[PDB]
Amino acid sequence: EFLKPRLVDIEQVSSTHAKVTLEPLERGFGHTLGNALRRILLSSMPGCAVTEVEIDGVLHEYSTKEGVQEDILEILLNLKGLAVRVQGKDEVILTLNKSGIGPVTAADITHDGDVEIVKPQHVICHLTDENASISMRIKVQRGRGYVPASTRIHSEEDERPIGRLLVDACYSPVERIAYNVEAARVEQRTDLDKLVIEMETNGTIDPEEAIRRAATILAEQLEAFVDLRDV
Amino acid sequence: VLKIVKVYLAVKRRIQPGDKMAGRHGNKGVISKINPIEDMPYDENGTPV
Repeated sequence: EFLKPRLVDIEQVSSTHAKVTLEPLERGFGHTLGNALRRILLSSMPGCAVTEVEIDGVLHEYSTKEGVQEDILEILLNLKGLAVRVQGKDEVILTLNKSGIGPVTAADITHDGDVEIVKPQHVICHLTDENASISMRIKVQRGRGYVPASTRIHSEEDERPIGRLLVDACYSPVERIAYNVEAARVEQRTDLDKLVIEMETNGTIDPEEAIRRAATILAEQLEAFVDLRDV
Repeated sequence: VLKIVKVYLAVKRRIQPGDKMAGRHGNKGVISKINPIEDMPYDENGTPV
């Protein structure tokens, strides 16, 4: 004798911001599910992000190119924010080649099939010289959580090329999560609740898939709970 | 002395537990723990501190 929640309308206010509703929630489970999902989403949502970059004329993060105004280090800091969606492969190599005066945005990346650049207006660099040209090859991986360079250094795995520029990996698409449990007047019932999850992401994971995967992870851990050895 | 060779190392030091942080008003402290985003308090809107 229970009720159970069914995923209902998923409002999209912006490309990044989304509201997801769950209508038939039993009394008391509003907050339980809200918080469990909030935790899972903020912690464990898999995403793809840039791990390392190779630019031609630059030995290390601290040098500088002719005809650009950002330092190379600031270029990496801008790349960390690059929101990208990878579909099939786990590690993709994007290529950015731009010349002439203008802001090098993410749109200028060489368009590959499997990779989606979510925010093409996202700036990367600014050239300032007619003959100034920037080329770089950005390696993008899939992962969960947050992995810094210094930890992966244990697993260097032939980092020998001095042209390599390691970037801190924020393998996480979800930026913000809030939930409200509010009275869900069901036509034949007195006291039922609806959970409304408002989530702000970098626009790679879709809301439906995020919620489904989070529920999946929580359910798997619950599976771990169902059996108890006691042996 | 015939000759000298100087080498500059640059190191990016990230904040970690034990570093000292302060305000402008005389408040001090040692960074005691790095919490995951989910554990941190959050307002109704969902923004964590």
